[PDB]
Amino acid sequence: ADQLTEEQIAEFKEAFSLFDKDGDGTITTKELGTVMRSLGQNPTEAELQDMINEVDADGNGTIDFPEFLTMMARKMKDTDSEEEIREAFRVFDKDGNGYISAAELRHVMTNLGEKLTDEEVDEMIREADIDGDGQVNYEEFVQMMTAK
Amino acid sequence: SWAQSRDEQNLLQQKRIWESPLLLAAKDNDVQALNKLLKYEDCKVHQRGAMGETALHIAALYDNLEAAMVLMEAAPELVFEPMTSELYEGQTALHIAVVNQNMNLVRALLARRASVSARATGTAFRRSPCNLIYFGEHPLSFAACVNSEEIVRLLIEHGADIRAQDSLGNTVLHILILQPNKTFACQMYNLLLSYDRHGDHLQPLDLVPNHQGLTPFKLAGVEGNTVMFQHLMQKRKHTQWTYGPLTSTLYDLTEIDSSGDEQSLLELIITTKKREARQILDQTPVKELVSLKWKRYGRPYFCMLGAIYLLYIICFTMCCIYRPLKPRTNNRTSPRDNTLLQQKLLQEAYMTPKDDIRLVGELVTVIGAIIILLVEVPDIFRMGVTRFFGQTILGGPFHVLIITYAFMVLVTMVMRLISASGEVVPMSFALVLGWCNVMYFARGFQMLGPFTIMIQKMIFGDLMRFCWLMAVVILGFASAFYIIFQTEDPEELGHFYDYPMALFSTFELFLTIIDGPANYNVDLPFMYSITYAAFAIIATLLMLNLLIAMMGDTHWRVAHERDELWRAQIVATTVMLERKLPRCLWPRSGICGREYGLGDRWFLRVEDRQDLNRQRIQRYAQAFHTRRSTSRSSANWERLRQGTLRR
Amino acid sequence: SWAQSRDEQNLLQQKRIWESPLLLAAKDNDVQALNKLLKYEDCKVHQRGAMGETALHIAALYDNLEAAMVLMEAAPELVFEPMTSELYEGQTALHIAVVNQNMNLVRALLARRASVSARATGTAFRRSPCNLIYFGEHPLSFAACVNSEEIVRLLIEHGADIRAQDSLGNTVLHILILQPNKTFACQMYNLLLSYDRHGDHLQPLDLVPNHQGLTPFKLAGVEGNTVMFQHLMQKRKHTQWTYGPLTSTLYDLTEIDSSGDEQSLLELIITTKKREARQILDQTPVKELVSLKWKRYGRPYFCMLGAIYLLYIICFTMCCIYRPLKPRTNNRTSPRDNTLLQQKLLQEAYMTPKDDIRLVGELVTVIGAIIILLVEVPDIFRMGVTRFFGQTILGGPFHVLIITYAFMVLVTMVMRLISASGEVVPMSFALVLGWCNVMYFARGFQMLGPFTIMIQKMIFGDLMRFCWLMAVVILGFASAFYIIFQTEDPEELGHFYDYPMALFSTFELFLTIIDGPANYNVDLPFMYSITYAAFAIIATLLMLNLLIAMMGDTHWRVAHERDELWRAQIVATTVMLERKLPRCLWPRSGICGREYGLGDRWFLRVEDRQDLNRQRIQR
Ligand SMILES: [Ca+2]
Ligand SMILES: [Ca+2]
Ligand SMILES: [Ca+2]
Ligand SMILES: [Ca+2]
Ligand SMILES: [Ca+2]
Repeated sequence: ADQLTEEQIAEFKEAFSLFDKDGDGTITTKELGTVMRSLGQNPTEAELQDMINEVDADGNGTIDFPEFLTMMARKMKDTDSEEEIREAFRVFDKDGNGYISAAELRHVMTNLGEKLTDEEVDEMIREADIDGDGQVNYEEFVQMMTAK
Repeated sequence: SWAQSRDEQNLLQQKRIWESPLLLAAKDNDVQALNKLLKYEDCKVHQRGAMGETALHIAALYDNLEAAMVLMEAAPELVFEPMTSELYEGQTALHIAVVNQNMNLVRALLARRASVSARATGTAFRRSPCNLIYFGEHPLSFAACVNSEEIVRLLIEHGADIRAQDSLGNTVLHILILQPNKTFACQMYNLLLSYDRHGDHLQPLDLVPNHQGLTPFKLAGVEGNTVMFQHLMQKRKHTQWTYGPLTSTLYDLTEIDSSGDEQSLLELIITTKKREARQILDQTPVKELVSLKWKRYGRPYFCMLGAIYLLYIICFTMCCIYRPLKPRTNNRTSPRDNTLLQQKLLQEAYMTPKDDIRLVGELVTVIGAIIILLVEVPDIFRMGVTRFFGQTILGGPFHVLIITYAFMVLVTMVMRLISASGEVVPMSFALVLGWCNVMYFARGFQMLGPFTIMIQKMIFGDLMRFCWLMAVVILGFASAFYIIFQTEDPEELGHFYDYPMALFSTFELFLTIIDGPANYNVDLPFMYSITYAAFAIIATLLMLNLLIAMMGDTHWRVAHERDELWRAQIVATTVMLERKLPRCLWPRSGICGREYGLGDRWFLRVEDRQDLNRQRIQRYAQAFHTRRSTSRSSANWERLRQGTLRR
Repeated sequence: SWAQSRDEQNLLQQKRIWESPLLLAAKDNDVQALNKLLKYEDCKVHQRGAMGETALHIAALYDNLEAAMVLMEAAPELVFEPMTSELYEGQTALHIAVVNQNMNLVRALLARRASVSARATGTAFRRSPCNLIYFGEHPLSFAACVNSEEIVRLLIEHGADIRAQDSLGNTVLHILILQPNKTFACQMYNLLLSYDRHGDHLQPLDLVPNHQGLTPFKLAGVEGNTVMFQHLMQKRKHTQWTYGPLTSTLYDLTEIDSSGDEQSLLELIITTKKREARQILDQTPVKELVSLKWKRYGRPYFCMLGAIYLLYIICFTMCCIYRPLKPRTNNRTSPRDNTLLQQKLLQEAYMTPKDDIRLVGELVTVIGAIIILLVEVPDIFRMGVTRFFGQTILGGPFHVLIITYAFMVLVTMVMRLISASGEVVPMSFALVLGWCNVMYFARGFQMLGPFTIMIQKMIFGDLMRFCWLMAVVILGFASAFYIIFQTEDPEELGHFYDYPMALFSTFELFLTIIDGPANYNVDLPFMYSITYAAFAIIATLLMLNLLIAMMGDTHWRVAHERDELWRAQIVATTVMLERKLPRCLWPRSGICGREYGLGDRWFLRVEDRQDLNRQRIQR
């Protein structure tokens, strides 16, 4: 993780929080095991340490968020590098949480005007949201920007 | 005037560079010039700059590595030399190379046994809206904000403690909350706590107050750094079992209750001025809390409180409409029928069994008015005058009406004891302000009173700025009418027989109230028709209908930032009701501890249902894995696109 | 019929090609036609077209390379030949090859010793909204606007200067501002400066004024070409040290103040007519300037000035409401009680100590009335009359109200020296327009007065085009009522006793002011009831309530274009106040120079934060 952007931290931190089931800040064999075999399959509980000790940099038996972050640095995001969508997201995002929300996008459009109805804002977000949390990523926002 | 003297000193610096042979050769890396000038001649290198520089400072400030390395041989001591005076006091060159995010000169400077304990007590380093930064004091704190990890790490390995404090008493942690780049500084906060390996017996660095007594937990709540507030919440929640899609954690609930004297979150939330600090009430352990404080134990004492106020005012009006009255005394209407009045107010007549009933209720209003002042003795004596206005605007902007209600009741209690004549003029103000003061309870009784916020929000601002442009157009035209009907006999058209009523007369034409003066039987002068139609076309056709449209647009710019004001005002109503009410009823909220073997901390549990989000969790698992109105909505995205794009 | 003759001539061009055997063979690349027709016969090839053509022009115009090469042999001299008259004057065939952006005919033509200084002085090239383009006069300027580098480099290398001027005196630099394509012509501006090799004693090409005296910096400020304004600013700012996320810049402040008599930027901006030029005031070295000239040094002199006018009007009304009056003289009420009035205006009575005080304040208003006039004498003796209306509309459209205030004060001064009868009518206009004129200061006190922009924006337009559709529906209906109560005794229903008041009577009903006529005791005629019901459901339910919604719509199409008007108007309040006020107070702003040995120019400085993620993405 030589250089990253704020969004890339913030979304991966949401990933790490979603992946860490007990919120201890670490990842153990029991934790990674169940959520992986929640998704249909089942690794045979030997791949799990082979998952961790492949990536555990200090060998403490846990995966802290920096080890989690440098793993995603090797599973790096694609070549979507710009400058204006970067600037467009800062003007939109008031608190700078990295996730432009419903009421924020209502707020910015209100200062431009055009009187969006509450249902009409929900039609904007639900189509733009790829994974389905009702919030737009930085990665999701550029796909509405470039082409349809 | 103050900003120019700062600026003039800055241009005063550059002339010293452009005249010195040394420092101009130090601004560039003119090593050929720098070699010959130093070793040959006999000149000291203690040439102070205009803001008190040294030549060693300049190479760092214009980020020039190879020049200052030559300076180390000639100058063994100027690393130890701070800067001189009044803007950059004590700023050594170790600070400046850190601010440039590297020079690998921190290698060389710490090779020259440079102190890491210097303090930058200068003017332009203090927290102020004049400055544009706030880096604190110590070089450890300067490396904290530019987010350079190995530069931080190198400094711990040379004996730099983490418990330095500024003049405010802030630690290095408190600096990080105030930095504007939020999530990109969230990572540093975990990094520094890892170097609390020596658990000190005082407190483990996360509890240290400032000079105004604030934890770093509370400090984010004051400034609304929600993302940092989200992160510090993580170390306090304590999760129990999980059940499929269900999860039952257990929140900490210690520094967010009104138990201690510190007041601990909620009074500190409502007493700020910042708008973005109100946002914290959406976050998860707080929004759930005050709902439990309101629906249980908050609402029913509040509604039962206000009904006692309702029977108070009703009891006042009954002892208002019954007053001791005589017929008009012996003086007849001595002005020629321009003086019709008929009672003049009985003097000392109580000798009736009926008025003893009136004697009862008239005392009770006096008794209650004393109690209102007794609540408001300490409030005015402690919370300043302008400090009271800071309390005022957000959630309590009535609070003087209930004071002035207590004046006028005490005036009319005085006024009948001396028994002077003018007793009606307090009785007006003591009546309308009483019934208006029941609108304080519009917050309660349902969410069918956020109007009283908007009618506050709009009576200032909009109506206030509209009042002046009334008050001058009316001031000419009322003065215009007095000139033209000066000549006339006011037995017809008695609007305008004198000047001070003519303003009041004109005021009713402006709001389409009075009939509009016309006689149709006696000819009125020929300047009236030109002036009056010109008055009508502005006042009730241009100006007044402009008010509605100007009221129209301002209704829905604040449609969203109204509803959260209502939910904010309940919390402010809640705590004030708690503080001035004793216990042995509506107990200290949440569930008590240490019967369950946990400790004196008190808790509440929250159940919630997550989701699965199957399409996002595949790509993270494969990162582990080894070797309608659609066209309407998309046009708005196009409208979002075309308005933003370059133009 | 001006533009019709242009189309009339243009079809006549084609027919000559349709009938000349050479020229139609010149339009196509019929080589063997041009092989056979030229060398064999003995015909003169100097056949001019309908608007003055040659054979070489048509081959150039219909992009025909190989036909032109065959024309090189038979025509040693048609290279030097220009086109004839009145729309395309002097446009030689060198120009037309450049407009088609290359043909490598420039290769051929400069091999054929073609001159590069022939000036196209024709009609269809002058700057006008009639033509759809503007390309200057010189063939270098033709290559510059189409953004073709290698042609430009070629033209310098054969002896073309870069300092030619048009009829308007415009350089080739000035032409690049007026192009509609902004960013794709910004690159050319850097390129031509690289060929300014001769350090000239006169000026280094960037300071050359036109016939109305404009540097290319200032002209870009006039036309609102923001991106061009942003890029030319770059050569004048001078950066000092940088410190982490801080930056200490130092803007130049030379041609943007009101120091010289040229006035150089700011009077030029507010006196534009174009809308987009007001956008320049948001750029960084300018917005910082006027905010300093207003927060300091502008606001207290303005508010102290507006307090003085407030004490003036009070002194006027005090000497207005006390007038020399008497009871009615010997003429009793001669009409039968339709003549109630009672005072009639004293003649030459002054002999009280009270009137001495009234004499004092009356002279105060008169002396003040002269002062208003003598300020406005040099104003409209120079700035035309409709030219003053171009000054008027933007931020100072009162400026005749304070003039017509002064005439009404003079007439009532003339009136009481004559001691004539009707002295109440000049006092009327001098009293409304006095108090209405204090609304001029609504720019001040805070941003709690941009109403005076919006109420101006709405009393014109919106009310004004609504006023006629009032003024006819009232005009029938009032005339309808004068017939319908012609029969009746006006002792009851005195609304309509005669036609002239019956208009004004009806006018009170249209705005819902008068109470509406009814008697209930005398049966009023049976056609009134249908007609008056038809009046209400148009006027006070359809017609008037339409105006609120029509007002309601137009309030928020001007949401954004209201706030920038207000900050624009402060600038107009600023510089006018600076121009008429002498010095030794609130000096030429910014930091003085040449004490630091830096120059006679004066400067100012700005710090900021880079927001270093932009530094961090800079990979
Ligand atoms: Ca985990
Ligand atoms: Ca680990
Ligand atoms: Ca957000
Ligand atoms: Ca999403
Ligand atoms: Ca009425």
